[PDB]
Amino acid sequence: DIVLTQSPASLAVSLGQRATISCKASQSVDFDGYNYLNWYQQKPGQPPKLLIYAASNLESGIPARFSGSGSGTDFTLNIHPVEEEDAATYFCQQSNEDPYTFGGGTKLEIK
Amino acid sequence: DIVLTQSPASLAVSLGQRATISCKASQSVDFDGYNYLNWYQQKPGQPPKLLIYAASNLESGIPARFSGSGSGTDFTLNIHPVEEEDAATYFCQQSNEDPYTFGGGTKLEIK
Amino acid sequence: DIVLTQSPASLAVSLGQRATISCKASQSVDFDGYNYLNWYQQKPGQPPKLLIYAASNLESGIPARFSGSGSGTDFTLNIHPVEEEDAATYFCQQSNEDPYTFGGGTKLEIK
Amino acid sequence: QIQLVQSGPELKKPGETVRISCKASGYTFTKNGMNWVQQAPGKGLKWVGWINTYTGEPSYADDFKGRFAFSLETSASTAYLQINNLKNEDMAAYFCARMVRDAMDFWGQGTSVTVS
Amino acid sequence: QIQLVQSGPELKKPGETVRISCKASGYTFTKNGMNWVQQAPGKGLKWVGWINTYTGEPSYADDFKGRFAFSLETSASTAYLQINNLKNEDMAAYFCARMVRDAMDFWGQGTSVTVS
Amino acid sequence: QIQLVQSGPELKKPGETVRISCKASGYTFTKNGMNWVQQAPGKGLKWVGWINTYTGEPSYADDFKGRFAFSLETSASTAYLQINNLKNEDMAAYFCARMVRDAMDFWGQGTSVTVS
Amino acid sequence: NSTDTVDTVLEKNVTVTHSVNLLEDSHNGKLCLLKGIAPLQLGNCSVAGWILGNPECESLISKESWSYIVETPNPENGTCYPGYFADYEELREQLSSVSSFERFEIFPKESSWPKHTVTGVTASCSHNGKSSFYRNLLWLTEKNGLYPNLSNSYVNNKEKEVLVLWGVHHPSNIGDQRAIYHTENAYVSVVSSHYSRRFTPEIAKRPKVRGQEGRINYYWTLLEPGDTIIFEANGNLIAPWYAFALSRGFGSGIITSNAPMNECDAKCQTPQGAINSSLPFQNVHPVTIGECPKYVRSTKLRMVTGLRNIVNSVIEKMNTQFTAVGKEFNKLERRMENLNKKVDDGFLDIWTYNAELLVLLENERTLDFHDSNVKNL
Amino acid sequence: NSTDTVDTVLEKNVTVTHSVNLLEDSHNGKLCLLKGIAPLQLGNCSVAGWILGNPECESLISKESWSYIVETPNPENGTCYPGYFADYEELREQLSSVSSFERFEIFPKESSWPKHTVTGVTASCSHNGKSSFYRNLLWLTEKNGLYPNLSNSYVNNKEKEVLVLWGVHHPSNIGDQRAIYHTENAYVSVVSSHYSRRFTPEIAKRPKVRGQEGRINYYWTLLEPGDTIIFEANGNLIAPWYAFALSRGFGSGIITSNAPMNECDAKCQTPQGAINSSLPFQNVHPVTIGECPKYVRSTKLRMVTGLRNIVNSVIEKMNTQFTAVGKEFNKLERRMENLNKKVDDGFLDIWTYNAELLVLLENERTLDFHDSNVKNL
Amino acid sequence: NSTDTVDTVLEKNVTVTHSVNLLEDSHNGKLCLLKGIAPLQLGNCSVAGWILGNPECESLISKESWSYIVETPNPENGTCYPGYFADYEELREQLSSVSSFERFEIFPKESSWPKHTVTGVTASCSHNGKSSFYRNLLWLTEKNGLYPNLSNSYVNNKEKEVLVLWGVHHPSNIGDQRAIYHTENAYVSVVSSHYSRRFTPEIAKRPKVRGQEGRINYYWTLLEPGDTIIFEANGNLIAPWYAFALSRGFGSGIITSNAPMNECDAKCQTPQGAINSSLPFQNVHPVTIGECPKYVRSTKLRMVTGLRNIVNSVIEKMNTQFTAVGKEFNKLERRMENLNKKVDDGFLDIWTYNAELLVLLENERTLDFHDSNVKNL
Ligand SMILES: *[C@@H]1O[C@H](CO)[C@@H](O[C@@H]2O[C@H](CO)[C@@H](O)[C@H](O)[C@H]2NC(C)=O)[C@H](O)[C@H]1NC(C)=O
Ligand SMILES: *[C@@H]1O[C@H](CO)[C@@H](O[C@@H]2O[C@H](CO)[C@@H](O)[C@H](O)[C@H]2NC(C)=O)[C@H](O)[C@H]1NC(C)=O
Ligand SMILES: *[C@@H]1O[C@H](CO)[C@@H](O[C@@H]2O[C@H](CO)[C@@H](O)[C@H](O)[C@H]2NC(C)=O)[C@H](O)[C@H]1NC(C)=O
Ligand SMILES: *[C@@H]1O[C@H](CO)[C@@H](O)[C@H](O)[C@H]1NC(C)=O
Ligand SMILES: *[C@@H]1O[C@H](CO)[C@@H](O)[C@H](O)[C@H]1NC(C)=O
Ligand SMILES: *[C@@H]1O[C@H](CO)[C@@H](O)[C@H](O)[C@H]1NC(C)=O
Ligand SMILES: *[C@@H]1O[C@H](CO)[C@@H](O)[C@H](O)[C@H]1NC(C)=O
Ligand SMILES: *[C@@H]1O[C@H](CO)[C@@H](O)[C@H](O)[C@H]1NC(C)=O
Ligand SMILES: *[C@@H]1O[C@H](CO)[C@@H](O)[C@H](O)[C@H]1NC(C)=O
Ligand SMILES: *[C@@H]1O[C@H](CO)[C@@H](O)[C@H](O)[C@H]1NC(C)=O
Ligand SMILES: *[C@@H]1O[C@H](CO)[C@@H](O)[C@H](O)[C@H]1NC(C)=O
Ligand SMILES: *[C@@H]1O[C@H](CO)[C@@H](O)[C@H](O)[C@H]1NC(C)=O
Ligand SMILES: *[C@@H]1O[C@H](CO)[C@@H](O)[C@H](O)[C@H]1NC(C)=O
Repeated sequence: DIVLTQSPASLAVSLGQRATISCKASQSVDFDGYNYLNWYQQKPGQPPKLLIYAASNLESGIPARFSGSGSGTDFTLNIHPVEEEDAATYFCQQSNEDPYTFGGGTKLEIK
Repeated sequence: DIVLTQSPASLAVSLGQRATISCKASQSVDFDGYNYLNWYQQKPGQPPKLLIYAASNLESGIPARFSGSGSGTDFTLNIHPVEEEDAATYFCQQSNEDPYTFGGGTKLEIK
Repeated sequence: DIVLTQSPASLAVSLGQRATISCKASQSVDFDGYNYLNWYQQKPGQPPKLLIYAASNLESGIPARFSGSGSGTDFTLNIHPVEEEDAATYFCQQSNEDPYTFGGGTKLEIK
Repeated sequence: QIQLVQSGPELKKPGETVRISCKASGYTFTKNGMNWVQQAPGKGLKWVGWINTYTGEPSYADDFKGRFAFSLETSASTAYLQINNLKNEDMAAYFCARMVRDAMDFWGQGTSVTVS
Repeated sequence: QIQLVQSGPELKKPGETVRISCKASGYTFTKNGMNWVQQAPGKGLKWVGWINTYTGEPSYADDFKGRFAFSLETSASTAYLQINNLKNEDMAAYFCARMVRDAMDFWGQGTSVTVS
Repeated sequence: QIQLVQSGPELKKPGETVRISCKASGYTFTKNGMNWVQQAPGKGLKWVGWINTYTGEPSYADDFKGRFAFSLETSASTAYLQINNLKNEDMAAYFCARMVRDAMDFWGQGTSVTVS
Repeated sequence: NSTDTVDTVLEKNVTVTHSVNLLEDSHNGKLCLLKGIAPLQLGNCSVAGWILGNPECESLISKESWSYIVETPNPENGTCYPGYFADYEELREQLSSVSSFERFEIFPKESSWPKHTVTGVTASCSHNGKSSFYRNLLWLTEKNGLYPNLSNSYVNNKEKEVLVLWGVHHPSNIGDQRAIYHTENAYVSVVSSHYSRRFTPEIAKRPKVRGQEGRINYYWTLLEPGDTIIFEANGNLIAPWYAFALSRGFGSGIITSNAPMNECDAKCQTPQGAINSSLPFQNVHPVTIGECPKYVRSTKLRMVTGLRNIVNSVIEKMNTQFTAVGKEFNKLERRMENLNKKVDDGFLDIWTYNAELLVLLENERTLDFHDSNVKNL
Repeated sequence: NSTDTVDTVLEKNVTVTHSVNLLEDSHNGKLCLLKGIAPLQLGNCSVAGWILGNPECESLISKESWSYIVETPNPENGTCYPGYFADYEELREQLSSVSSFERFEIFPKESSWPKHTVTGVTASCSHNGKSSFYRNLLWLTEKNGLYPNLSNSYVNNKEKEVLVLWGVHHPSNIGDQRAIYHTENAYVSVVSSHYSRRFTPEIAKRPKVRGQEGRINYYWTLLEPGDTIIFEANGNLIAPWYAFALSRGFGSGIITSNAPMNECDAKCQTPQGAINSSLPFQNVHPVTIGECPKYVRSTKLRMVTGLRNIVNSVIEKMNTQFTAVGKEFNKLERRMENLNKKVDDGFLDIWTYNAELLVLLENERTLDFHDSNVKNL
Repeated sequence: NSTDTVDTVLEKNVTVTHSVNLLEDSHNGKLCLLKGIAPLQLGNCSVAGWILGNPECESLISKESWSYIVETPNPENGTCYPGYFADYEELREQLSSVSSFERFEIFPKESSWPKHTVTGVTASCSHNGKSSFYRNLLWLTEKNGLYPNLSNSYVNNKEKEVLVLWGVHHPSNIGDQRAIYHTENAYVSVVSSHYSRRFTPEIAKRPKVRGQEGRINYYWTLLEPGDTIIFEANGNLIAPWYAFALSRGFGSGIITSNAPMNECDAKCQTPQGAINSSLPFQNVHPVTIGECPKYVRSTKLRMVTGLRNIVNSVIEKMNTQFTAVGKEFNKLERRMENLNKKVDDGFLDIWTYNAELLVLLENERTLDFHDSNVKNL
C-alpha cells in the first residue's frame, strides 16, 4: 500500500501568510504523466471537500488562492493569501493503486 | 576441402550401452542454420545406408534408437539401446561445399 | 567578409613550366558540395576574363591547358604548358556570401 | 444540483448488524461510482471500498473484507453498506462519496454509528 | 553574340555627380543580373554591388552604400550606376558584368572616371 | 519401390577402359541426381562426382578429373561411369547413389572392378 | 373514370384508366428486425471502439450474432486513447461480411504473461469515474522494477480466421518511457507465416487530444486456420487479451442511421427505415440490406394497364449493392473516394435512364395495341 | 428543298426537309475568361513549383483568386532541387477544388527562428544568375558554428484549412552532413492532433539530377481550424516560411493545355478552347469547366423536324465530369490508372450509345407521325 | 418450315421462318496458337518464380517472345525462399503488356563482385536433390572471412526499360547474421535518378515456411533509358545477376487456365478454350485475347430474318477488356477489389441489357415491316 506522510503535523499561520502543506508518498503515484493525488479539506462536523484533483487542477467552486503542484512522490499545497475561513484539516489522497490511501491530516489554525 | 575426423577410431560397446560416435569438421558445414552433415552405416559386403540427414533429422525406415545432434563443426551420433544388429562401420559426410567429403569410419563391435 | 589571400605575390615561369597560383579563403566557400570560387584573368588595359567557374569547371572558349581544383578553403590554379600569351594577372573570387570578394592578383611573367 | 443524503445516526450493541443508506439525487445513478469512506474520530479517514453502480461489482480493501458488504438499489438512486456484524471497533462516521475523476467530490452528510 | 558596351571616359571635379551606362545586347536583359566591379589601378578589383534586372532590387556592399546607386532601363537593355557625389577617392575604372552561374563572365569595356 | 541395379564385376588390365552401368527403377530418372562413390577396401569412401540427370552436366572432384567421365541414357533409366584408362590404382568398388536432400539415400549393389 | 396518369416517349401526362405504381416511396422510419434476427446496435460507439472493446461499450461484448451493424453518424465513444488505427477503413470492409463472432482469449491474463503486470489503466478510458482500459487489450507494465523481454505464440486451432488486435505505445517524454518500460530503444516485432512487421516508438510531444500528449497506434491482422503468430517485444506493447474467430456471411453490412429501434419483422432495411412492399423499384435509399426493391432516382414511374380516356429484364440485370456512406475512405484517399462516387453515381443514372425508358417504351406499345382493336371491332 | 439528312434505326441517310444539329464541334482555340474572372496560368511551372514557390515562378505569388488552373504539358520549372514529393498527385486533387488562397507566413523569418541562419541557397534554384531557394520554404543552417534543436508551434487562427509544406534534406556525403548540420544521427518530427510522422535522413550518393547528388523530399499536411502543428528537429529541416489558408469552391479544376491566352468572355472551357453555344452535346473534349454541353463520341447527330422528301432525359442523367489527363496517377499506381481509364471510357460509351439511340428512336417516331396525317388528309 | 424462335419486346417465343444466331457458345477446350506465335506456358510456376528465375523453372529461361502468358491456378513453384514481394501485383500489371524480353546480365558474375563469394545456396530452392538458388539473383557471402562494403552502378545502354530485381535477407538469429555477413547493423541502399530507398534487416524468429525461419523480401524497379542505378550495401544483399530489357506490346495479357496445350491456329483465346467464329457475341468467358466476339451474359439471342409462321452500334461501343481473375489484388486491398468487381460486373450487365434490347427492338420492327407488305399486296 502507498503510505502517505503529511508534513508538518499542523502549521501556525496568520492572515496574509503563505501556508505550505506537503505530503510525500512511499511509491510513485503517477502513470503516463498523470499524477493521481487529490487534496481534500474538512471542517469539523462536516464532510471533506475536494479542492484540487490530480494533482494541480483546481475544481470548479473553489477559490483560486488554492494551488498545488508536484510530481512523482513529492507534492505540496500552497495557500496564499490565507483568509480566515480556512480553519480546517487538510488531507491528501492517492488514486493510483487500490486501495486508496489518505494522509494523516494537518490543521490550519489562523492567528 | 572440409576434412572430417571421426572420433574414436572404433569403440567397444556391450548390449545396453550408449555408443557415441563423433566427427569434427575443419571448417563450418552450416549455412543459414542448416547443418549439412549426413550419417551413414555400412555393413561389410553391402552398400552404406543413410540414417540421419543434415544433421538431426532421422530418415524414414530407420529405428528411433539412432539420434544425432550438433551444430557448427562438432557433431555426435548416439546409439542407445545398442541392439546386436548394429555391428557396422559408421561414416559422417558433409554436403556444404563441393567436393563432398566422408569420414574415416568407426566400427561398432558388440561384446 | 571572406578575405582571400593569393599566393605567391607573382611567379617567374618559363615557356613549358608548370605555373601554380593558389588562394586560401578565411572561411569556407562551399555549401552542399558546391565550391563557389571563380578564377579570372586580366590582361592590362582590358576587362578580366572568366576562365574557371566554381571551382573546377572550365568555361567554353578557354583552352584546356587551364585547370583548377581544391575544396573547402584551399584552391589552386595550374597552367601547363605555359604558352607566351598568358602574360596577365590572375584573380580568384568567391560567390558564397555577400559581398563578393576578389583576391590580390598574381602576375604571370614569362621568361 | 448534486446531493447525497444518508440515513440518521444509529446506536447498536456489539453483535448485531447495521445498514446505512445513501440516497443520491440530481444526476444519473449509473455513470458514476460510489465510494465509502470511514472517518473514525481520532484516527483519520480510511477507504472501505468502491461499488460500481453500472455493474454492481464491489471492490473492498483487505481490512474491510469479510464483514463490510456493499449493495445497490438502482431503481431509485440508493446505495447501501451493511456490516456483519459490528465490533466495538469501527465505531465511526461513514461517508458515501462519488467517483468523477478518480476522486471523491460530492460526499454525504455522515452517519454516526455508535456501538454501545 | 553577347556584348556590353559602356559610355566613354569622364572627367569630373570632387563635388558633382557622374552617371555610367552599360548597353547590353545579344541576349535577354532580364533572366540575367548585372554586377558592378570597381577596378582602382594600384589596388585591385572590388565588388560594388548587384542589381536584379527582373526585379529591380539592388544590393550593395556596405563600403558602397549611400553614394553608389544602381538604376535600370529595361525598355532598352541599359543599366546605370550613379555616384552622389564623387570624392577624390573612387577615381577608378568601372566594369559592368553579367551573372550566369554565380560569376561574371561577360564584362564591359571599362569607364575610366578621373576626378580632377 | 526404389532400386538401383548395377553391372557385374569386371576384370581388366592396366591400360584398357571399363564402363559401369546403373539401372534405376521405381522413380522418375530426372528430378533426382546421381552420385558416384568410390569405396576402396582399406581406405574408405571417396566422392567421385555428381551428374545432373535433368541437365546432363557433370561435376567432378579434382582427383577424379580427366579420366573419370559420367554419361547418361535417360531414354531408359541408366547412368554410366567410364574410366579412361585404368591404372593399378582405383582398383575399388563403385556405388551409384541418389540425391534427395543433399544426401545419398538409395545406393547400388556395388561394382567390384579388379585390375590385373 | 380515375385520374391516374402515365408518361410516354413523345407525349406526357396522358390521362388513362388504370395504372400500376412501380415505386415504393414510403417507409416506417425505424430499425426493425431482418427476418427474426435482431441487428447489432453500436449506439454511442464506433467500429473501432467495439472491437478494441471500449470501457463504455461493454453491453455489446455479450452479443455475437446479428443481422447487420448499425453505427450512428458522428459516434462519440471509440478509440479512447488517442492514436492512429492502421488500416481502419480496410477492417470495416472485413467486418461488413462477418455475421458471427467467437470472442475468446488468445493470451489469457493471469497465466499468460509472467514477469509482467497487466494492470495498466489510463484516465482517457475512464469507466464510472475510475480510470480503466480496453476490454480486449492489455497494457503490460513493469514487475518488481524490471521489464524483461517477452515472447508468446498462438497456433490457430479454431478452424476459422482469427482477428488479432494489438497496439504500440508512443510516449510523450523520454522520462516517461524510462518510467514505464525502463528502456529507451524498444521494439515490437509481430511475425507470422505471411506477416512480418517491426515497430519502434516515436517519442514526441503532441497536442493534447483527450488530455494525453502520447499516442497508441492500433494494428490488426487475420490469422489463417492452422497458422501461428509470434509476439515479441522489449517494451511499448499493448498486448492482445481477446480475439475473434470470424464467421463470414453473405447478406450483411454496416449501415449508418439515426433511426429508432423498434421490434418489427421486415424483409428489407435502409438507413431511413424498413420497407414492406412487393413493388419493383424504390426511392428511399440506395444502401439496402435484405431482399429489397431496386433504387431509381425517380419520382413518377407508372406502367399503363388499360385504354386512355380523352420490367423483369431490368431487375435481373442490376445486381449491384452500394455501401458508401463517407466512412469508407481516408484523408489521403480522395482519388479513390472520387472514383467510388463516380462509379456509384454513374450506375445510379444509367439504371435510372434504363428503367425509365423501358416504362416509356412499354407505355406507347400498350396504348396503341389497345387502340389497335378499336378499329378491328 | 434542303440537303440535310438524318439517321434512323432501320435505314440511314434519310433525306429530309429540316433538321436541328445537336453537336457543337467547333471552338475558338484560346483560353478565354470564365465569367469575368481570369484563370490562373502557371506557364512554365508545375503545380509543385507553384506551391513550393519556385524562384522562376514569382509572378504567380501575387495572384490568389482564379477560375481554373492552366498547366502546360511537360512543364519545366518545378521542384528545382531534386527529390520526392510525398503524395504529390493527392495534393493536386486537393488543389482542384481550391478557388482562393491566403498566402501568409506561419513561421515569420527574422523573428521566428533564433539561433539559426535562414540564408541557405542552392545552385539548382538559381534566379537571374545568382543561386536562390524556394519562396515558401527556408533552409535553416548553422549559426556561430552550432546547430541546436528547434521547436515551433502554430495554432490555426485562420478559421480555414491551412496547407503546411516542409522538406527534409538527404545529403550525399557524411562529410557534408557534418558540415551543415553538425550531427550524423538527425531527425525531423512533425506532429499534430491527427498527424504524426518522424523523418530520418538517408545519406547516399545519387545520380546527378540538376547537378546535385543529394535529395530533398517534400511533405505536406492540412491543418484543421483550431488545430496545432509542432515542428521539431535536430537537423536536416527545410522549414516552412509561407502557407495557404484554403478556400474551397465547387466549379474549378486543373486543365492541361497549350492554347494561347486571350481576353474573351465565355461560359464553357476545354483544353482545346472555349465553347459559345446553346446546343446540347459536343465533340471537343470531355474535360470541361463551367456550364457546358455534354460530351459524346459522335460525329453526326441530328433530330428531324419536318417531313422527308423522296433529349433532356439524357442531359439530366449524365452529371459526371472527367478530370483525367495522365498526371493524376503514379509509377506505382497502374492498377488504379487502368481502372480510372476503364470507368471514364466506359461512361463515355454508354452515354454515347444512349444519346445516339434516343435520336434514332425519336427519328422514326417523328417520320411516321408526320406520315400519319398524310392519309388522314 | 423450321422450328427456330425469337424473342420480342411484348411477346416471346415467336415461331418464325428464319433466324441468325448471334452467340458463339462453344469452344475447343485447348490453348491453341494466337496467329502463329506460340504462347508462354509457365506450367508449375508463378509469375514470381519466372522472373526471379526459379531452379525448377529453367525451361522458360530460353523463351523470350510470346503471344500471351498462361499461369495455372494455384501454381506451386515460385518464391522458393519465403518472404514478401514488394508490389508483386503491380509488377504483374507491368508484365501484362510486355511482349518480348532480352534476358541479359546487369552485374556479370565472375567479374562483377570482387572480394565476395557468389556461391550461396539454400535447401528450399533445391534442384535435382542438390540445394540451389535463383537463376537471376546472387546471394553474396563472405570471402576470406571478410564481408566488405559494395558498390556497383549500371548505366542503361539498352535503349529500353530495364527491370532490375534484387532482394534483402532477413535472418532468424543474430548468431546467423554474424556468421554470414559479420555485421549486426547492416543496410542496403538502392538509389537511382527517380528512385531512392534504404533497407534494413529485421532479425526475428518466424514460423517455418518451407523449412526456413528467415525471410527474403524481393524488390524491383524499372530503369529508364539512359539512367543509372547504384547498389550499395554493408550486408544482407541478394544481388542482381540477370535482368530484362522490356519490349511493350498492345495485344497480350496473363490468363489463368487449366486447358491442355494443343498445336492449332486461332484468332481468339479464352481461359476455357479458343474461339473460331464470325458471330458478333459470345458466352464463353469475358477475358479474351485477340480479335474476339463480345461477351454478353445471355443464352438466347437471335435476330429474325423472315416472316413468322402462325448490331454494329453495340460492338463499336463496347471497347473494354476484362483481365480480373482474383490474382490482381492483395490481402490489404479489398476496397479496390470490390470496386473492380463492381465496375466489371456493372459493364457486363449494362452491355448485356443494351445488346438484348437492341435485338428486342429490331425483332418487332422486322416482323411488322414484313407484315406491312402483306396488305399492300
Ligand atoms: C465517452 O463519451 C463521452 C461522451 O459521450 C465522453 O464524455 C465527454 O468527455 C469529455 C472529456 O474528454 C468532456 O469534455 C465531455 O463533456 C464529456 N461529455 C459527456 C456527455 O460526458 C467520455 O469521455 C467518453 N469515454 C470514453 C471511455 O471514451
Ligand atoms: C527553369 O527552367 C529552365 C528551362 O526553362 C532551366 O534552364 C535550363 O537549365 C539546364 C541546366 O539545369 C540547362 O541545361 C538548360 O539549357 C536550361 N534551359 C534554358 C532554356 O535555359 C532552369 O534551370 C530552371 N530553373 C529553375 C529554378 O527551376
Ligand atoms: C517445387 O514444387 C514441388 C511441388 O511441385 C515442391 O515439392 C514439394 O516439397 C515439399 C517440401 O517443401 C514436400 O512436402 C512436397 O511433398 C513436395 N511435393 C512434391 C510433389 O514433390 C518443391 O519443393 C518445389 N521446389 C522449388 C524449388 O520451389
Ligand atoms: C405534367 O404535369 C406536371 C405537374 O407537376 C408538370 O410539371 C409537367 O410539366 C407536365 N408535363 C407535360 C408535358 O404536360
Ligand atoms: C449517448 O450519449 C448520451 C450522452 O452521454 C446519452 O444521453 C445517451 O443515452 C447515449 N445513448 C446510448 C445509446 O447509450
Ligand atoms: C406487410 O404488410 C402486410 C399487409 O399490410 C402485412 O400483412 C404484413 O404483416 C406486413 N409485413 C411485416 C413484416 O410487417
Ligand atoms: C451514308 O453516307 C455516308 C457518307 O460518308 C456513308 O459513309 C454511309 O455508309 C452512308 N450510309 C448508308 C446506310 O447509306
Ligand atoms: C517558357 O520558357 C521559354 C524558354 O525559357 C521561354 O522562351 C518562354 O517565354 C517561357 N514562357 C513563359 C510563359 O514564361
Ligand atoms: C456568343 O455568340 C453570340 C452570337 O454570335 C454573341 O452575341 C456573344 O457575344 C457570344 N458570347 C461570348 C461570350 O462571346
Ligand atoms: C419460352 O420457352 C421457354 C422454354 O424453356 C420457357 O422457359 C419460357 O418461359 C417461354 N416464354 C414464354 C413467354 O412463352
Ligand atoms: C507439375 O508438378 C507435378 C508434380 O510434381 C508433375 O507431375 C507435373 O508433370 C508438373 N507439370 C509440369 C507442367 O511440369
Ligand atoms: C561501410 O559502410 C558503413 C556504413 O555506411 C561505414 O560506417 C563504413 O565506414 C563503410 N566502410 C568503408 C570501407 O567505407
Ligand atoms: C475455322 O473453321 C473453318 C471452317 O470449319 C476452318 O476452315 C478453319 O480452318 C478454322 N480456323 C482455324 C484457325 O482452325
